[PDB]
Amino acid sequence: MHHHHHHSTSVDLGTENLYFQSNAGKMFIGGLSWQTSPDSLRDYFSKFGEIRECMVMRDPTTKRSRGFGFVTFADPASVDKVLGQPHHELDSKTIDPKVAFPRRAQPKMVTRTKK
Repeated sequence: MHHHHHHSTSVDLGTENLYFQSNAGKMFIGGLSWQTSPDSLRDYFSKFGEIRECMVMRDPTTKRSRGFGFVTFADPASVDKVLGQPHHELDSKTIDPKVAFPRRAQPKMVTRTKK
């Protein structure tokens, strides 16, 4: 009665869009350096706790970094340890490592006073 559709022309990978359970637990590392690599971040942060995965935003056009990334800690205790420690130095400069924040809903009424 019902038929399933399949795609034949696929260029991008399909291993991320299936998982929806694991989302929270990541840390957004800001102000990284030009030398800081996802491996460097994993190597540096692995020193505070255990990391599951690391990611640094780069451009395939220039291969240059934007100065921000994330780190996925495999321990809830490491997030606690990092949360208490606000100061983080990398390449002799202070960067902005913080835990992800959720989105909020919208209230009622916008325009109350009409002319």
